[PDB]
Amino acid sequence: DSLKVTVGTANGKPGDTVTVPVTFADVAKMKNVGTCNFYLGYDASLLEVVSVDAGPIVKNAAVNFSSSASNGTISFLFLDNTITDELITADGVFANIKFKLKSVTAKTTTPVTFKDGGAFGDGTMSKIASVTKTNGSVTIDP
Amino acid sequence: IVYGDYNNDGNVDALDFAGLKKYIMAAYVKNLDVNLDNEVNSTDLAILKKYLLGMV
Ligand SMILES: [Ca+2]
Ligand SMILES: [Ca+2]
Repeated sequence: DSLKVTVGTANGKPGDTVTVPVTFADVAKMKNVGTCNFYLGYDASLLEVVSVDAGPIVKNAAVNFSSSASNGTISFLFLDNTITDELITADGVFANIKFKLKSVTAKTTTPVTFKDGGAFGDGTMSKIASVTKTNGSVTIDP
Repeated sequence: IVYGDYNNDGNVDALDFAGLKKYIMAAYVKNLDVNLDNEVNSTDLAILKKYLLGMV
């Protein structure tokens, strides 16, 4: 029925670096993923992104996976540059985002959200029309 | 008349990126020549890549 793309969660204390996963599910059901781009929002007064790394489901990430983070937006772009041979075919972690936690006076949960934009292409690079996006978060506990 | 809009759907997104990659691996398509140099090649793909990563 739909591709599930879910931002997970993490927690720590100010100064901690935490990892927030971005997970795909029902991949085969949707005929695999050949390409995708999407955009996540985060509160830049509470989180700073340290790094964004491809997860286990992305083959040949050095060639096929890119990301960028600036002032509260993280961008992701994946393409199987072989077109047929390095597709996303498995459910699992597409990306891992590392955030460094900034200071708070009281325990706070802050969202990591999908922003409007981008598209997902299946194993033939055709639009996947139904994509169920789930927002995640980080909990900062002083 | 929308640069980058490979499949003409009113959005410039990964579907277009994939379509452009396939195209270059295979003529002249005006809206794929995003640097207006009268060629569609890997430079246009690279420009679209950077655009998508800077878009929002
Ligand atoms: Ca398009
Ligand atoms: Ca060109």
